[PDB]
Amino acid sequence: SCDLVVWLVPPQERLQHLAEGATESQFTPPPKVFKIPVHSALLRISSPIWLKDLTVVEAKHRTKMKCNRDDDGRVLMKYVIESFHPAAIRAIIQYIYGYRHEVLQGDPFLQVAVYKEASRLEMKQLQKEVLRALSAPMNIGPLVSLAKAAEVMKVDQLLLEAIRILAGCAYALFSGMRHLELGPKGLQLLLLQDNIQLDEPQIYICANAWLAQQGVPGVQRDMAMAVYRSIRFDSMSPSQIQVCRDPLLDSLLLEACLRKFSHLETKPRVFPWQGNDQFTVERDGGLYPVLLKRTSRSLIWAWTLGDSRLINEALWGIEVVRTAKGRLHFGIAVEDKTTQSRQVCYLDPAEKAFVTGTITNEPTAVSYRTVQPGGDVRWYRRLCDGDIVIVRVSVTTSAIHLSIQVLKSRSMRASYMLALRSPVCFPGQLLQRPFLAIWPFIEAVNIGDTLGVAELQVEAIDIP
Amino acid sequence: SCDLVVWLVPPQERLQHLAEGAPPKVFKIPVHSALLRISSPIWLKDLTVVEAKHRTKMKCNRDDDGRVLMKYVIESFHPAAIRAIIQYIYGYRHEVLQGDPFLQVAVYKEASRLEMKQLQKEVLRALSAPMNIGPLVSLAKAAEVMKVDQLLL
Amino acid sequence: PWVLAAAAEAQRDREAELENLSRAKFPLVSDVFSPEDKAAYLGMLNAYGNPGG
Amino acid sequence: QATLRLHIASITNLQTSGVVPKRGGYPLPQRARGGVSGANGAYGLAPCFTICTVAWFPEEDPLEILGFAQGAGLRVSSAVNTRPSARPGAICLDDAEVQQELNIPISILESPWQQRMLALELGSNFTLWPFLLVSVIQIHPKLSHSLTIGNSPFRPAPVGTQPQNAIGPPQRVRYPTKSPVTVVGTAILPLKQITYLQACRLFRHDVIREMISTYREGLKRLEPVSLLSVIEAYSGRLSPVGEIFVTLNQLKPLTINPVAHAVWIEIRKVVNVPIYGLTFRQICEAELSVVAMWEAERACAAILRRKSRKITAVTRCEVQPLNISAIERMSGSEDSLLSCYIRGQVCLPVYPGLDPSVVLYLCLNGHIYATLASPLNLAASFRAYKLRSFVGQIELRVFPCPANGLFMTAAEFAKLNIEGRSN
Amino acid sequence: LTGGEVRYYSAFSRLQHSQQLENDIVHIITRTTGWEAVMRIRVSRGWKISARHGRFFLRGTDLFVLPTVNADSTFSILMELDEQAGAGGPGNALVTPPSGGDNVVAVQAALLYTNSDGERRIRVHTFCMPVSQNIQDIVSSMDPEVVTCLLIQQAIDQSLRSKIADGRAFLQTSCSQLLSVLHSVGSSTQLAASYALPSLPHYGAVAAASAGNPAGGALLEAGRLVALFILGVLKSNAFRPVKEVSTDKRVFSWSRLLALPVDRICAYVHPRMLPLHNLSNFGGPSDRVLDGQEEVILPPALRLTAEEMTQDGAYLLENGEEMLLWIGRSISPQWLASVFGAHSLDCVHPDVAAASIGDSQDPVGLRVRAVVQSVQGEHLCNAMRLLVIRQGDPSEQKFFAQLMEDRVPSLLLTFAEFLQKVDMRS
Repeated sequence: SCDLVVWLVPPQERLQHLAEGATESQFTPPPKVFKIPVHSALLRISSPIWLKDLTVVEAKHRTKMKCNRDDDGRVLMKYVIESFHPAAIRAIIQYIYGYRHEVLQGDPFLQVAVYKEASRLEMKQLQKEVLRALSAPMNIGPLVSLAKAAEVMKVDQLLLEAIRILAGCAYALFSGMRHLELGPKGLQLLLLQDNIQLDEPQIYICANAWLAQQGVPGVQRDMAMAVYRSIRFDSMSPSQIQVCRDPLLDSLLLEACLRKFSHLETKPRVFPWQGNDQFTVERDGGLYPVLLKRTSRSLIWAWTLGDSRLINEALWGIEVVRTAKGRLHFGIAVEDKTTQSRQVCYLDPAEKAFVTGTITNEPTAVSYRTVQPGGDVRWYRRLCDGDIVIVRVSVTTSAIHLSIQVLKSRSMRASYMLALRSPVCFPGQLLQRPFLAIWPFIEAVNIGDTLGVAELQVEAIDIP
Repeated sequence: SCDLVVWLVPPQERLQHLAEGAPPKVFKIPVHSALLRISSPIWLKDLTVVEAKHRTKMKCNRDDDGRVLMKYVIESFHPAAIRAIIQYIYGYRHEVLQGDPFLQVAVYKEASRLEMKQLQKEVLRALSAPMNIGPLVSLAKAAEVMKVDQLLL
Repeated sequence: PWVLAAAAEAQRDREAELENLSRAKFPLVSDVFSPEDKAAYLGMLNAYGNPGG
Repeated sequence: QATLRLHIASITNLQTSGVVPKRGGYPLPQRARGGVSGANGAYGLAPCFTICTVAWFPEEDPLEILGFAQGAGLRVSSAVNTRPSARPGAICLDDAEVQQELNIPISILESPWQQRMLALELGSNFTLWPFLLVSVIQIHPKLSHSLTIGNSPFRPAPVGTQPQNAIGPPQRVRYPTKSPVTVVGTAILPLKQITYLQACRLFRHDVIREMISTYREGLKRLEPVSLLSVIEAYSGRLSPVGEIFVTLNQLKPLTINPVAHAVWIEIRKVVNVPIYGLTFRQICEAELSVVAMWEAERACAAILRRKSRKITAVTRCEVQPLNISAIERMSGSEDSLLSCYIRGQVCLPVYPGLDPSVVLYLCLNGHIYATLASPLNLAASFRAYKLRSFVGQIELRVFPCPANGLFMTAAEFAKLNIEGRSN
Repeated sequence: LTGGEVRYYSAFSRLQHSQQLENDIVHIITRTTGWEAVMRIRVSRGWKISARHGRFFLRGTDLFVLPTVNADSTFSILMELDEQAGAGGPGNALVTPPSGGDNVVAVQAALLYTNSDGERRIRVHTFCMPVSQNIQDIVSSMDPEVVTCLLIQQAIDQSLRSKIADGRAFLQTSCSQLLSVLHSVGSSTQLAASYALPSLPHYGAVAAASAGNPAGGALLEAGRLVALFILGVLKSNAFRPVKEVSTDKRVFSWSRLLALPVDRICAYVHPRMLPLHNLSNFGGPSDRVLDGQEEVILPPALRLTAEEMTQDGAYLLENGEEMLLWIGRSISPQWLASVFGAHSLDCVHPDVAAASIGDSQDPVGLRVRAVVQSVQGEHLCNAMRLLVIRQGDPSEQKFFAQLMEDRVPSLLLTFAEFLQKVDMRS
């Protein structure tokens, strides 16, 4: 007793004329001529706009049988859905059937696509169950397509939380010209977070790419200006603000000076990689550390530590410039333990293991260092000079994830999962993403090991 | 929806000429027919037959389309047992659990026509509830009158 | 069907009985001797075998 | 010509994982493991999987037919996501509702190609095609924490690329080193013998593949053995893996307006390969192997190792000196004239969108030594094809693809839009 | 030789550990302990005491010198017939006192122990068994829990002086000799064709739990309970091949089996799997605060097979050492957040799920509280190492190998085909 077939179809009914609709290799490959039978009832109760477009379907389908005499048979209704979104519709027949698996815990990039039917087809109760599936340790990935999500549907709330959890995901929004995707409106709230860990010239050169590629008035004189006041043009060396010169900007940079002279500045970017005691900060002029010498006052096997960054997902970029066969240590510290006193992670490049600890300030110190079970890492490729050795973490209601990756081999993955965080901190406004303010934790061994800030690549890391 | 004239009437069978000595509940209730679908496909078989017989009367009829709500006919002495099943589906189970054991046995026989073994089990649990010897012999009357051997045993 | 189901590791002794007809001859005492001759040797072990035990 | 179609719709009780609880060793393959890539913490079956269903004949290969239809005759099904089969028992099983029909244009209702091999089948003293394999391929899901490229069917976009693949003329065919897709089970559907709902015993690819292998090499050395044989010959290894419920009774009608999908290149013998640097002995100690290639490919190592587009020899390889009364008088000169009787039929599936131009190469062992002098550009016996110098005559005929009237030009096809496949 | 425990918490690394070491030292120190104890066992004439097992010292020929008896002392005594005492006497019938027949043997245990309050008591235990010549009743009064455990104690003797495989072949042979007897005392020649899994009652309740099973059917199904335990030891960590079993856990498994009560032996060799996904449907509507006197009504003990686990369930397992909670594959997240505060099983950390249980105070969650803590605390040793395993975490080699019915990969044999082996050589 089905008595209905949906007849999903490739859209617009004009498959010679179209040249703009989903002309892109990634989010719409296929044609979608599908035939799903649904069982008439349990279809029109749930939805407002399905019922708005189905009472007229049966009204024009009764133009035969209500004035007929015979042909009992089995004749179907013909409520066609018009769409270029490939799967989309298919996951919501399985919702209203009562047995889902694809909305609540399905494959990602459909946790973005099912929620498009929530906006375009007026599902209000469904957004609650979709948003719990968004609450997941995703592979960065769907979030940049989820920043595209709230740009088109204009909710202003999902855009607000997409970007403060992607603010830690800098060096991936920028990376291989991926902000070339990220549209207007919501980009103005970017470059205002205190969580982007990149170097300001690298933020500058990527910002010029978005100011191109559209047509380069109205917004062209309002926001194509407001981007430059959004970027933190303070904290610079003057030797890099001198290549900013053009018949634009000027009155809106305002100073490029003055705030530099009198020693109160704007908000620093985040903090990343400061040195104290045996490490120092080697400035590129203004305020931001960009390279970190070994600076012994007069070996010492001690550590350094950093400041705060409230993050869901982050993949901050570390590169090394000079190294003699190893002699480095990575792994994060986190804020919350009951008797304060820290707890870190310690990338041990001797016995391929992952190591936790605890810290009582006074940087030349170690208290009761211990190894950990779960150390999935092997050694194969030696890291030489000029390597990209970036570190990415995740967060969980009762766990922390962490990895070290080198971008020149099929090898060089270094994954561990830290233990329970201990407290609760859920900044959830329609979402669940916990924030913890982990402090990045860096260590080096012998004289040298400059490290620094990673260059912003050419091709890709994690999205496509 | 806004339907169910439901002319449910008590039958006669053996009472062609004279009826045995010792109300006739000819129903008129303004509820929907989804309760009969949820109950069992046994009532859904006669539901489809009746609604298509009324539909056939308006198949060849374009002008005389006055709203006659979709009807139903059953032949039972106690259609109030079907009413008890109806309000059981709505949500409060009070009249099913506690009430006249004369009606409770009639719900048990209508569940035999339902082939719906769920409620058959908790009316066997409802007679196992702590309950006085007064209505115990009243349900002993009621199982005897309708010739229900297992509930009487 | 037949290939699917008859491929079973459940032999053990239903394989083990088969080599005790081929390349596992094992002529033991009861096989070599008649029952009346077996009582003759087993009564001869009374005085001759293991004289200290 | 015949137009058959199967309504693949049910694939239930699958074993995708491949780690049936009673398989002990539980390194849940890095293709079923789906979570925050790492240690004990996150590593388990991935909620749902991505299933693809191809319908191939015993002649071509499955995990390559997709290569032609990366976008979307009709053979590759669409990304159908699976679910964790419930039911009591079954701890690593899987269900999935493909509900997609496959319009396979099994053209030709009478052909000479068969006639010949068909005679060689009985000993040379709808029917014909008696089997249709429907293998299920699984898209490899990367764990949500690794930092590598994506492979998910539905994907976000980097502006500046149309929904296409790495085979476009300018681009050079790449062969993913790390497999982006594995086959998780084939299914031998008995075509001849075809409330319908017929079932099918999804049989692990490993065996089915080994089986398909024999049949393949048989045809090559002009010795076709009937599938039925191995099907009941190999059997043994046959390991069940699931059940694909199919719909028969499609009633093959007629096709409209023809095209190509083969070339069964049949090499007869080489003549005077001017093999240069190589010890005369070492030369005849190689494996003279002619390897077909649909131009575009253009010397793509991988292909030269595929045991389908490669045919080595089994006869002897004569290695004469050179010139005589000259190089013989001069001695040395590793250069030698060599021939051989490489007998066999290859079969290069015509990629939809590659200007037909077989460039049969020949590599003693691992070194394309000679290219069919000038692309055998087909489109419109032995053609005395000359050979060239790579690192001088060959006998070979090109049996037609379906039966006759075929070969589409790159431009020809291109000019048809088609799922935007061609802008 | 002095009567102590050999607790073997392996790879002791605090975060995954150290709660059991707090709890078990509290049990060990503050329990019922005797001191300067003198155990002696004696048996009626016509019967001797051949194999003596437990944690004691053998002084002389009958004196079990035990420096401290503990709350979990268990000594196993095997009786074999005394030839020189049964024959050559006035009362040559089995135990014939001068009053009359009185053919009832007796075993007497004495424990000269110092208790905590500085004074001496002799704990006297008396067991007696009447004497019968008939073969039906001698095989009907057997106990399938105890007769298998006795075969384990003689099996560790087999594998201590000889190789491990000599113990393994002893279980298979002793199973077949028991089944030949059960078929010989039976008369209907269709009980050999039956390969059904028997009744599986609780530990200690297996004396006469057959009840309505009639006569020879009850006699057979008790032997099918024997066949399930004796197959179970062959699959358990105690007699498993060396591929996933190290030597040192094998020593702990042997040493534990020689001193446990029949309750704790029977948990190891045959677990109890408990269904936990729809605990709301298992329990009654009266969800009062569950604090001991409120009856937990645990879900019924599922047979330890592969034939009933739905893929979207969540099941517990207890064996007395390592209790494992394999959740599974597509369990409903509305149950998941109620029990473990999270959104997915991917975010469930293995160690904090065992430590912190049910923090949301859901009535669904409190059902999971009473299920785990009752299984923890039938006895006072409470904490016995919960771990959670999702479907795919590589530790599931444990969970699918405490299944004593489906073919464990260490020993590829079902329960039905194991019966096919042992009823053929019977």
